[PDB]
Amino acid sequence: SVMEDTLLSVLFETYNPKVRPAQTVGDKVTVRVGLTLTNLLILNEKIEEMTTNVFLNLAWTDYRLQWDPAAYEGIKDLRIPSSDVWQPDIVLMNNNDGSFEITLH
Amino acid sequence: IVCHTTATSPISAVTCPPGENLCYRKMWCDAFCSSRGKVVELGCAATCPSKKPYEEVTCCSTDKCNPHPKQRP
Amino acid sequence: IPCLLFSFLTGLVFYLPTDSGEKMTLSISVLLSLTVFLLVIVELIPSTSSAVPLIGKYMLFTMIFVISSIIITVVVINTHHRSPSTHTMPQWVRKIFIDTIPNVMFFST
Amino acid sequence: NYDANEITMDLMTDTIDGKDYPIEWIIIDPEAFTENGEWEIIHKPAKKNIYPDKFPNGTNYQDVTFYLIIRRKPLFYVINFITPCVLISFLASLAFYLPA
Amino acid sequence: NEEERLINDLLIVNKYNKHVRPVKHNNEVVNIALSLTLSNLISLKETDETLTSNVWMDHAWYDHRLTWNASEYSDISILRLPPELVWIPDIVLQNNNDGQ
Ligand SMILES: *[C@@H]1O[C@H](CO)[C@@H](O[C@@H]2O[C@H](CO)[C@@H](O[C@@H]3O[C@H](CO[C@H]4O[C@H](CO[C@H]5O[C@H](CO)[C@@H](O)[C@H](O)[C@@H]5O[C@H]5O[C@H](CO)[C@@H](O)[C@H](O)[C@@H]5O)[C@@H](O)[C@H](O[C@H]5O[C@H](CO)[C@@H](O)[C@H](O)[C@@H]5O)[C@@H]4O)[C@@H](O)[C@H](O[C@H]4O[C@H](CO)[C@@H](O)[C@H](O)[C@@H]4O[C@H]4O[C@H](CO)[C@@H](O)[C@H](O)[C@@H]4O[C@H]4O[C@H](CO)[C@@H](O)[C@H](O)[C@@H]4O)[C@@H]3O)[C@H](O)[C@H]2NC(C)=O)[C@H](O)[C@H]1NC(C)=O
Ligand SMILES: *[C@@H]1O[C@H](CO)[C@@H](O)[C@H](O)[C@H]1NC(C)=O
Ligand SMILES: *[C@@H]1O[C@H](CO)[C@@H](O)[C@H](O)[C@H]1NC(C)=O
Repeated sequence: SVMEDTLLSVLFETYNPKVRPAQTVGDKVTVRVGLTLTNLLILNEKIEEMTTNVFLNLAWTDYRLQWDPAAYEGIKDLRIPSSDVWQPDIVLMNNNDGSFEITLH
Repeated sequence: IVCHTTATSPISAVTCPPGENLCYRKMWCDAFCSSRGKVVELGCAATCPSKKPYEEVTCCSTDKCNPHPKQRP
Repeated sequence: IPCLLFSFLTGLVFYLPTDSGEKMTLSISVLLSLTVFLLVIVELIPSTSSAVPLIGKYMLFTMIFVISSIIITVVVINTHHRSPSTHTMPQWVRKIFIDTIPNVMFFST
Repeated sequence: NYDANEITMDLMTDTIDGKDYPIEWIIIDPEAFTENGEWEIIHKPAKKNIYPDKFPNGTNYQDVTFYLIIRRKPLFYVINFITPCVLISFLASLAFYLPA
Repeated sequence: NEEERLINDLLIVNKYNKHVRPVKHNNEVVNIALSLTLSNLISLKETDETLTSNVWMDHAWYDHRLTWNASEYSDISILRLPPELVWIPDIVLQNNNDGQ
């Protein structure tokens, strides 16, 4: 889609994903953290470990990813690789392995 | 007798040895039957080869009965 | 090799007289040892169900051998303590086991 | 990565007699398949599943699922677990023929 | 080599983006047909409650951006391209035990 390419080129000209979105210095970003459990696999008691397959449900607002859909053929929503936007480092702290971050991006 | 055989690359028309006066054609669907179609084995046989639930055997005694389905005998 | 030992002992219980209350002890302990050996076999042998291996046939053979030995041991023990007050020896029992067989038993003494 | 309004997961189609038919099964080469030594495959369906409780916007409205109904080959256990225990319990029963 | 010219005229010249669905308008759907071939069934460990399988996913979809008139080029009837250059539907096993 040519409007999608144009819109992505626009949004991500000067957009840096290392930068936390604060339209005004001092603002806080509001992140909503939910969890969808898909399976409780194992609760091995010999090592005190708990294995789950879960979807995290994160939501936040990046003031930089805004646009008028009337200017882009009514595109009201985009699916963008996670590596291209700023995302908070929401991780499992109480892991027993060393895998803080998610698996499927 | 003259048969088509897949024992040569490309497929060639050859003269069977003594005892093999039959032209055969096995065809069965493998993992790629959707994209590539059925497998195709061709050649000469003395006794007509055995058939299995998934195989589909054509068997002749004439010359060049056994072309690849994209060809004419 | 352990299966060989167990099969030999299984055949061996039959030289033990019932006077010693140890025929069942011996046979059943051979059986217990063979069950523990089945336990190790399950750890050293493939757990596949495509076919019975040769070791598996041999193991089943020695187990059936031990068990048949135990059964016939019980029958022998009962034939031993078979009181006249309740059972009377028939004709075939004192004809085969007392008048024919002891005469064709050269390794007996 | 996309919702059902952006991509549509379907099953592959095929042809036999000039007609298109979907591949509603797992494909298994009948010659190159080495059967597992413990499990036999009875059925092998494939389904496209839609969850209408969910909305098409969203990644939970779609599913292509491949099912394996597999039967166990009961020989290792019959030869190493069931038969010996059955016969040993029969021994226990026969213990009643043993004089005190 | 005709392929060198073509694979340029498709990916670089025409500014092909692999992070964009192959749709002219962002209201059409990309139909992805996927089958499954079972190469071999490795295990069904009952203790870990995990099926281990070797499968071949067979995707099929249309990308209007990967089009060409074969006579304009030489009669190139087919092309092989690494999926790190073209748009790929990341269709994943959701009911996986490992993180795979
Ligand atoms: C363990 O498990 C294993 C897997 O599970 C299992 O493997 C199987 O073993 C058997 C036996 O070892 C294999 O069967 C053989 O397969 C061969 C390969 O078939 C492929 O290639 C031939 C073409 O062969 C030519 O080219 C190849 C490759 O370039 C060369 O390697 C060959 O030497 C030969 O080259 C000559 O010809 C070329 C021109 O073509 C020249 O350029 C070159 O200079 C040489 O002159 C194809 O025809 C085959 O296609 C057919 O089969 C495929 C599927 O396999 C089909 O899809 C296809 O449609 C065709 O039907 C295939 O692509 C065969 O060559 C070999 O054939 C001989 O044996 C069979 C019967 O056994 C005869 O019918 C046949 O006529 C051949 O007999 C000749 O050769 C044998 C020795 O090979 C002689 O003993 C015999 O006297 C006769 O001799 C004449 O020709 C010889 C040349 O072959 C020549 O040297 C002699 O001097 C003489 O003049 C046979 O079918 C099987 O493939 C294995 N399977 C797998 C998966 O690996 C293994 O057995 C298991 N083991 C145990 C213990 O369980
Ligand atoms: C998805 O569709 C439902 C039903 O129309 C709607 O309530 C919801 O807001 C939609 N979600 C988004 C992100 O547009
Ligand atoms: C492909 O190119 C040839 C060469 O100009 C032309 O004749 C033909 O019409 C073209 N086909 C299409 C479908 O554009």
